[PDB]
Amino acid sequence: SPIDTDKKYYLWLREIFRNYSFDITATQEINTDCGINKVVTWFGKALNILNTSDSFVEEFQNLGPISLINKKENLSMPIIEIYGIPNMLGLPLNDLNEKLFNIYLKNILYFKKVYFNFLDQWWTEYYSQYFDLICMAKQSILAQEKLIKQIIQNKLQDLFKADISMDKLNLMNLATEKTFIDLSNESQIAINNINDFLNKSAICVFDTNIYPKFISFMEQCINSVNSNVTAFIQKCTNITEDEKLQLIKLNTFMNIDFEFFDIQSIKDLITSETDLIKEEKESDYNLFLFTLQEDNNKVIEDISGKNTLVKYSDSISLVYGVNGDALYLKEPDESVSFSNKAFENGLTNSFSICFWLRNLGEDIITSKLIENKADNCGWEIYFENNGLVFSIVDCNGNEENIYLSDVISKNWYYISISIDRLRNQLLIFINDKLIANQSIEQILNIYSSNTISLVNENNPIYIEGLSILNRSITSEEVVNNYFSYLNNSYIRDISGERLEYNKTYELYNYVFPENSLYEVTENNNIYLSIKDTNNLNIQGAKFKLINIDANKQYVQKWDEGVVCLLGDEEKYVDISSENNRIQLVNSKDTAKRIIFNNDIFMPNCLTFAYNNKYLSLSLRDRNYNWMICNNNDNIPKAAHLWALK
Amino acid sequence: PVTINNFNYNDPIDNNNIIMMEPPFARGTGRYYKAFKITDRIWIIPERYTFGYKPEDFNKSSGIFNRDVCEYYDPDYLNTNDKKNIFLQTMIKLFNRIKSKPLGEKLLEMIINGIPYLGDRRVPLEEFNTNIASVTVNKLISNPGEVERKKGIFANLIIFGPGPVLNENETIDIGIQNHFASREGFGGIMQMKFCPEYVSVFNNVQENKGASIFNRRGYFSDPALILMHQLIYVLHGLYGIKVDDLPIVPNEKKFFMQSTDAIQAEELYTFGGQDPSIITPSTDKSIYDKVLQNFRGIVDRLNKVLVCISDPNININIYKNKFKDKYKFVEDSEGKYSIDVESFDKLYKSLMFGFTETNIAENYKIKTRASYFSDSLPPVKIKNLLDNEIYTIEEGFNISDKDMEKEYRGQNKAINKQAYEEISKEHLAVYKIQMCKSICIDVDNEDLFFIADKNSFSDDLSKNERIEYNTQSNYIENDFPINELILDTDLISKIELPSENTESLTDFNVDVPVYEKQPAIKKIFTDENTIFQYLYSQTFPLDIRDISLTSSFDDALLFSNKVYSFFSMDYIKTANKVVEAGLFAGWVKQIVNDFVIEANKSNTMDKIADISLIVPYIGLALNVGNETAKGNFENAFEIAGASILLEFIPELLIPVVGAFLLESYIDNKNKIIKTIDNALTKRNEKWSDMYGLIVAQWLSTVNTQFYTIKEGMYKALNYQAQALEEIIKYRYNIYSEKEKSNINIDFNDINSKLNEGINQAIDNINNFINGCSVSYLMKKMIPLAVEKLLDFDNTLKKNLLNYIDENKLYLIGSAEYEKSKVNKYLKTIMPFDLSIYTNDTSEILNNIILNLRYKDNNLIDLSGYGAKVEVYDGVELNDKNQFKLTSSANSKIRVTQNQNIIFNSVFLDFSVSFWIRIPKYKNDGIQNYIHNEYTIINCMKNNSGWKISIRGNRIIWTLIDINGKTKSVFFEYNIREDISEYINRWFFVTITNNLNNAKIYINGKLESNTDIKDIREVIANGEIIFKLDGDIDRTQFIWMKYFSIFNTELSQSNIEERYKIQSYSEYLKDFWGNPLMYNKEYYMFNAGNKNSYIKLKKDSPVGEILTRSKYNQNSKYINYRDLYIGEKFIIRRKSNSQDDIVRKEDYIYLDFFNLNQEWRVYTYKYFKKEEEKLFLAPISDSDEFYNTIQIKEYDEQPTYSCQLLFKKDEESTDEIGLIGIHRFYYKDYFCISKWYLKEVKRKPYNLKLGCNWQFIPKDEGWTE
Repeated sequence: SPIDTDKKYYLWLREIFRNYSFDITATQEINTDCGINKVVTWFGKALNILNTSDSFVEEFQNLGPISLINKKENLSMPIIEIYGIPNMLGLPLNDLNEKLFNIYLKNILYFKKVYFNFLDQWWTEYYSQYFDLICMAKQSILAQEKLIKQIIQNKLQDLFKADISMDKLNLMNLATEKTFIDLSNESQIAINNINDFLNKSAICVFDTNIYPKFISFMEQCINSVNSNVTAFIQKCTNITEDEKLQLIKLNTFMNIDFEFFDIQSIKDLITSETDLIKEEKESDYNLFLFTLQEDNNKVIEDISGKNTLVKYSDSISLVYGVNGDALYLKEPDESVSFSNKAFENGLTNSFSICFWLRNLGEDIITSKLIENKADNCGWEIYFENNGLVFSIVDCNGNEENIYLSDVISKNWYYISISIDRLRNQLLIFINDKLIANQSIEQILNIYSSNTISLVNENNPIYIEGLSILNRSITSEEVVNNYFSYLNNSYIRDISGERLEYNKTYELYNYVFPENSLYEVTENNNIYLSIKDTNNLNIQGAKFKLINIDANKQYVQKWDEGVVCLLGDEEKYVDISSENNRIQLVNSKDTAKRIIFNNDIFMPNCLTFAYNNKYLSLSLRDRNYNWMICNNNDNIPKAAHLWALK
Repeated sequence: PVTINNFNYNDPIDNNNIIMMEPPFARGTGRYYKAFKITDRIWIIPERYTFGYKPEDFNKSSGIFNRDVCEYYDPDYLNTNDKKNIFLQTMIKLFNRIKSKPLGEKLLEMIINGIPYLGDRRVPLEEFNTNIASVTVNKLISNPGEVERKKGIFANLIIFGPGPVLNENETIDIGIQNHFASREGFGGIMQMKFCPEYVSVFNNVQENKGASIFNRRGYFSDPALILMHQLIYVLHGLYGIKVDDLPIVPNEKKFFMQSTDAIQAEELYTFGGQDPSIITPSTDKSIYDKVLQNFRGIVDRLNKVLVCISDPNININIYKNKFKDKYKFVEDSEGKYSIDVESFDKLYKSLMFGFTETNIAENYKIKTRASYFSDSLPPVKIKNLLDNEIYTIEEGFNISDKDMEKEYRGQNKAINKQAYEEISKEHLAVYKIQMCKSICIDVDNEDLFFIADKNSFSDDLSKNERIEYNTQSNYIENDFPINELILDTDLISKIELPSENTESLTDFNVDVPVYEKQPAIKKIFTDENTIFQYLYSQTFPLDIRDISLTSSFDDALLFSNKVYSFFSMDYIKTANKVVEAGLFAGWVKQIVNDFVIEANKSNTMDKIADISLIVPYIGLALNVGNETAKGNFENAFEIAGASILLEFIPELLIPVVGAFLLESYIDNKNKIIKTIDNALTKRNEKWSDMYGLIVAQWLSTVNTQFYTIKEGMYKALNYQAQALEEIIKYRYNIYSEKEKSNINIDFNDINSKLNEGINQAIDNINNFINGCSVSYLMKKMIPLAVEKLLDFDNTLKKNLLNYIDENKLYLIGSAEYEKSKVNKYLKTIMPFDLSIYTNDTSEILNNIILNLRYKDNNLIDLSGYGAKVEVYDGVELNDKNQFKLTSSANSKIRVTQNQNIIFNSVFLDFSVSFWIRIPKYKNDGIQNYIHNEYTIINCMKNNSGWKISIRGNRIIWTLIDINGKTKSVFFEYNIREDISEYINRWFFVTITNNLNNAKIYINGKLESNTDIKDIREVIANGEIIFKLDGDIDRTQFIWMKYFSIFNTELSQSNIEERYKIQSYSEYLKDFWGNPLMYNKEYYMFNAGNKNSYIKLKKDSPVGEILTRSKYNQNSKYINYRDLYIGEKFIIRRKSNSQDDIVRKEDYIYLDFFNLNQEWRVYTYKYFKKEEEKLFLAPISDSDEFYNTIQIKEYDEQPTYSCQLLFKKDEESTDEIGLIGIHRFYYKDYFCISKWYLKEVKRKPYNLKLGCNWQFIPKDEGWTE
C-alpha cells in the first residue's frame, strides 16, 4: 500500500540509507606477494573491466594488477655509454687502488641514474593509466549518489500532497535534509577505499613487471664493463702478479651492487602535501573538552577542531581528578553549555559519548546530570535511587529507559555510551564491563536542540574527559581507553583518589575485601591479622604513611617510607626474625623501609615489597591469618594485593 | 596433619591397620575381606566390586550397561596376589599426589572430620544410636581356627576395585527402607568403585590456538583428578546434602535425538564451569531451602540429646562439640546451639560452588573436559604409573624436566606416545543406532543431538507472593572465590577424633541395588539424507586402493571406489589427474596447497549485530537443517538468520509472573512505607529469575545443537585429508622402481602440512558458530521474555497506586510522595547481562625458540621445548636482555634444537625476529666497509639452509637448497642523511618465508620482497651459531636482543603489534634507545630543529641557538652532521628519598657544566606574554624563579623523544609552560611557552613539534 503516514515514511527512508551504505562500501582482503590489499568488489561492474566472468576479485588474483590498464607493454631501453676502461702514466705502486676506487664509486651512480629513468617511465606511462581509473571511479560514485537523492526527493514531494499535519511535514523535511549529509559522508568513505586500492596496484606493477626488466637489461651491461676492468690491470706492470687477483676480486660488480628498490621509499613519492593536510585535519570528535588551571585564570574550551561553543557560570573551579583537571560544580544552580549543529541527531546519524564522574551527593534523590531533550524528544542521563538512568525518546513516543545499578557516592566511574544505526544496536559500559546490549530498531526519529547542558541541583560533582564521537565504538576500544588513562605514576585509594602522606587509613586485603586488620597480642610482641567470622564488630586499626622528605604530599610508585599506627603510643612496622610475621615496635630507628607499587590491571589496589619479597596474608592458624614476609608458592598470588581506606 | 600409611598385601593381620571386614552390602552373611587403613576413617579392599552383579556379567556379550560410554570388559584384572599388591601401591601414590597442595589437603581434612551423625530419621530426638548399617561395620577378631568373634568400628569411606566395566567409576550411598541418610542432613558411610589404570579420552575442538600441528589430537585424563572428582561426591554424602529434586530429562521423540538417563542438579554443580547455569534460579532456591530445613532439624537434636543406648562408652559432651564444629553452629552462654544465616551461607556455598572439577583442575594445572555434554573417545591403558619417569607426585604426567609441561604436552596422545596403549576393539561394547533406507549405516548413540525436554524446567515464577514490612529479597549466586577457600586451611593444627572401636552391629537391614544388561543395537527406518548420511559418503573401505573424488552425493553413495567432496570443482578436477615422473614432485606441492586454500575460505558480515564472519561450505559438507546443501548458502543465511542451521526449533517456556498481595497495617505509617519499598525491590528479583529461565533453555536445547555441528565439521575435514593422502600414495606406487627412485617426497611432511591447515579452518568455524548461537538468544528468545515482564510491571503499578489510596488517611503529607516514587520506579527496565552466566572474560602462538631471556648471567630457552644453550666466556650479557658478539674466537653461542619439531622442508612455513644495533662505519676505513661481508647467524648442514649476513651498509637473508640454488632478500638504509634513523640505533627486524615469497619488515613496515618459487627443498636442522664470521676488523661488534623463531608465516598486523609490546617500558630512553640515567652527561637535540643546538651566551644568562656543523673534507659518498657539540647537561634528583633509571613523571633539576661549576635552568615566576626566554644562573634558592621540572611523555606510539614541563609546586595544579625553541622574527631562543600546552593534547601527536627533545650520550659505536 502507498506511504501515507510519517511513521511509514521513516521506515522507508531508513532502509534506503542502510542498503546504499552496504553496497557502496563493500570490500574484500587479498594477500599478495606485494602486501595486503583491499579490493573494491563493485569495480568490475562500474566500468566493465574484467566484467566478463562471475567474480571480479577472483579474476584480479589470477591475472594481477597489470590486467586493469589497456597498454600493457611500453618500456624501452635507453642508450648507455659506460666506457668503464680507465683512461696509464706513472702509478708504480699498489697506491693504484686510490685511482681504481673512485672509478668503482662512479659506476654505482651511473647504475642509479638508469634506475631513475625507469621510475620516470613507470610514472609517465604506467601510473598515468591508473590515475585515469581513479578519476572515472569517483565520477561513478557521485553519479550513483545523485540518483538516490532523486528517488528520495520524488517520494517526499508526493507525500507532501497527502493528509498529514503541517508540523509533522516540517520535521520530515528536517530529517530528510540531515540524511543527505549522511549519504555524502558514506560516499566519501568509498572514495577513500578506491584511492588506496589502485595506488597499491600501481606501485606493485613496478615490483613485478618493470623491475625484473631493469634487472635483465643491467645484467648484460655489467658483463660488458667488469671484464673491461680485468683487461686493464693485466696491462699494468709495476704491481706484482699476486696482487692482480686481489684487486680483480675487489672491483667486481655482483647483481647486489645495482639492486635498488624500497616499497616504503616509493610510497613517500606518491604522497603529496595536500594528503598531509587532509589527515592532519580529520577526526571522529565533535567535542573534546580541554581544561587547564592557570594563575587567576581558567581555560575551558573544545580542541576537537569543529569549534564547539562553551558557556559556563563563574565560580566553576578546577581540581585534579583522575589524570588531569576536572570541572568542580560545587554550588547549586551551576551550568555549562555546548553548542554545535551536529548535536541535532535525526534519523540516521550515529554517535558516542563518554566521561568520568564523581558524586558527593550521598543522598537517594533524583537529579538531572546531562541532557539534550526539547519537548520530550531526545536523550538524557540522571540519578535515581543508588544508580543512573539513560533515557532516549522518539517523536512518535517510543522510549528506552535503562537502569544502571552500580553507582554510589564518592567513587570514580567511567561511563561510555554508543548508538549504532546501521546495526540498530545500543551499548553501555561502566568502567571495564559491558552492562547493556539493546536493539533500538523501533526508535526512528530523534530531533532536538543544538545545545547540550551540564547542570547541578544540590549535589557537588566532578566531571572529567567529556568527549563526543560521530561513530559507534566496540568493546576493545573501551577496555584500552580505560586502562591507558589510569596508567600514570600515582598510587590510588579504594575509591580512586590519590594516596597522601600523613593521612589516616584502614587496611584491607583483596582476598578478604570487607575485613580490616586489627592488632593482636600473643606474647609481649604485637602482630596484625584479619578479624574472625564472629568478632567482626571489632574496630580496625588505623595506619599512616611517612616519607623522610617532609612536605611531600602524594605517594608515587617506587617511593620508600615507613608505616605508622595511631594510638596512645607511636608504633612502627618491623619484620620478626623467629617467624617472618610483621610486628609493631615503639622505635622509629628499627622501623623497616618499604616500597609502594601497584598493578596495571588492578588500578586501585596496592602492594608493599621488602627486599624484593612481597608482604601477604598467611594460611589459617587457629583463628588468625597473619601479615607476613612471604616466599612460598603454596600461597595464592592474589594474597599480596592490598587496599587503603 | 593428614598422614598416609604404608603396606604390602602380604603383611599379617594386626587388628589395628590390617583387618578382616564385612562390608555393608554383605548383609552379615559372612565372606569377610582383607582391608587396609590408608588414613583415619578411610579403608581399601583390593577386590572386584561384585555386589548386585551376576557372575556371568564379567564377560563381554551382546548386552550393555550404560548408553553413553564405550565399555571395556576384562574378567582377569585383579585375580592374583601379585596383581592385588600392584593395586595398593598405585592407590597410595595417588593419595600422596592429592595432599601435595593446600586445596587437596582441605578436601581430605573435611572428609576425615565429617563424621556421620550417630542417628537416623527413625531415632527419637533425645538420644544417639549406633546399630545402623550406615554408621558401623563389623571386623573379625577370632583366628581362622577359632569360634567367630566380632567387633564394630566407625568409618567414613570404603574403596573397592572396578565392577564388570573397568572405565566407569561410581560412589554408592546406603539406603534403608527406601530412605537415604545422606539426603536428610545426617550423612553415612560411603562406598566407591575405582580403577586407576584405564582412563577416559577427550578432545578440545572448541579451543582456538591458530595453525598448530598437535592442537586437537586427543588427550587422556590424569587418574588423580578422577579420584578427586569422586571424592567430591563423598563430601556431599557425608554432610547429608545429596538432595533429589527436578532433573534434566532428554527428548526422545525423533530418530536423531540422543537417549540417556535423567541428570541430577548435584552432578552439574560438581562439574562446575557454566554447567550450573543450566539449573534455573527457581530450582537453586528450592535446593537451598531443603538443605536449610535439614540443618534446622539437627540443631533441635543437639539441644535435646541426653542419653546413649547402643554404647555406654560414648561421651556425649565430646560428640556434641564435634557436630557443633561439623555444621558450624553457634553456642550461647546458657548452652543453647543455634544457626546464624551468615555462617550457614558461607558453608553451603563452599561445598556446592567451591569444590568443583573445574576449580580443582585449574589449581593442579591438569587438562579436563570443557563441559558435561562434551564428546568422549575410547579409553586407553596406562602402561605403568609407579614409574617415576612417566608419572611423578609433584606434577603428574606434565613433567617440566622432560619438556612436557607447556600446553599440557604430557597428556597429548600424539606426543607422549610411550605412556599408553590402544585398546583392542574386540572387548569394547557400544550402543549403536542402525538406520536403514526405505543400504544401512551404524551411528554411535554418542554422535546424535542432545535436547532437553520441556519437563526439565520449573514454573515457580507463576505463583502469588505476600509482601510484608520485613520481606527480604533472597538471591543465591552460583560462585565462591577459590582463594578464600585456600587461605582457610590450616597445615599445622592437629587432628583429633573419638575412638573408632565400639560394639558389634546386630541389625543388617539394608537395600542392595540390582543391575541388568540391555540390548546394544536399535534399528530404525528413515529416508532423510541428513548429517549422518553425508559423512558416511566421505569414506572408503581400507581394502580399496583406487578411488576418485566426485561432487555427486548420490554417485559417491552408490560406488565403493567413489568419494564425495564439498570443495571446488577446480580442486576435484586437479585431484583426479594423472601425471608423469617429471611432474609428480610439482603436482604434489600444488594440490596440497590447494587443499589448504580451499579450506580457510571466509567472508565478512556487516549488516548483522552479533556475527562477524561466515564460512560458506558448511551447507555442502553436512546438509544439516532445512536442506542447506541446495542453492547458495550465504544468500539463504541473510534472509533467515541462524534459524536455517538448527535441525529442530524448540518450543520456549515463558510463565506469566504471579500477582503480589500486600498486607494491611492499621496505623503504623512507617510500616506502610516499608511494604511499598519491599514490593519494589521484590520486582527486580522477578526480572533476574526470568532471564535465568531463558538462559537455561538456550544452553540445553539450542547451544547443544550447534556443538554437534562443530564436531561434524572437524570429522568431515579429516575425512577429506585421509582421501587426499590415499590418492597420492597410490599414484606413487604405480611408477616403476627405476623411475620411482628419482621422486623425493616425505610423507611425514605431507601429513603435518595438512593438519596445520585443518586447525586454521576449525578456528574460523568456531567464531562463526559461536556468533550464530548468541545471535539466536538475543534476537529470538530474550525479546519474547521482556514483553511479558513489561505486562507484569503495568499490573503491579495499578496494584501499588490503588494500595496507596486505600491507606490515604494514614499517609498524611506522604501519599503525593509515594505516588511519584512508584511512577518513576516502574518505568525503567533492568538490562540483560550474559557475563553473569558464562565464564567468558595469541602473541605466544607458534613459538619454537625464545632464546634471549636473561637469567642468572646466562641465556635460556623459555619456549618450553628444552633447547640447549651454550654461551662462551667471550659474550657480554646484562639483565636488559642485550648480549654482544665480537671478533674474538670465544665470542660465540651455540643452540641445539630438539629433534622432535623442525620447520617443514617441503613448504617452508617459518619466521624470524629480533632487535639489532649496528655500529657506525669508520671515516678512513670506507673501502673495507663497502666490500667486506660477514655472517652473524648460521643454520646450515651440507651447505643447505639459511643464514643472516651484514654486507657493508646492508642486512641480508639468504636461502640455499639441497641442489645449491641460492636466493636472497635484503634491507638497505641511507648513509647520506644529516640525522639517520638507523645508523647506531636499536631497530626491529622480522623475516618471513612461505612457499611463494620471502619478505623483510623493519619496525613493522614491509621493505623488500623476492620470489622463491623455484627453490626445491631446504634440509637445514640441528644447530644454530651466533658468531662474526668473515673478513672483519678487530674492532667489529654487534648488539642483539629478543631473538625468536616462529614455525608459521606471520601477518602484517601481528608484526606491527609485537613492535609496540616490546617497545613498551615505564622508563624513558636516550637517543640510541638505551635507558635514560641520572648523574650522566648528555648532549641536547631538538626534534623540530634537527640542524641547531644550544650554547651559553658569552655575556648574558641566556642560551643562544647555533647551526650544527657538517662533515668537512667530504668523501663524496658520505655525509652527516655532528652530534657531540654544545653544552653538556645532567639530570639530578630533587628529593633523594629513593638505581639511576629516570621514570616518567619524575621531578628533577636540569643542570649543566659551565667551566668547572654546575649551573641550573630557571624561569621568571611572572611574565605578561605566552613566550619568554629562560634564565641561566649558578645554583641558589630564591623567591624570584621556579626551578622544578617534571619530565613527561605525551606520545602513545613508540619514540625516543621526551618533553620538559615547568611547575609552580609539586602539589599545585598550576602549569607555567613547556621548554622549546621559538623564533622571535629572525632570531631563535631557548624559550618556555604556554602555547604548546594546548597542542600536545591534540590527536594524533605531532612528532615535529618544537618541544620534543632527545639526550645523546658518548658511545663507542659513533666517532666524532
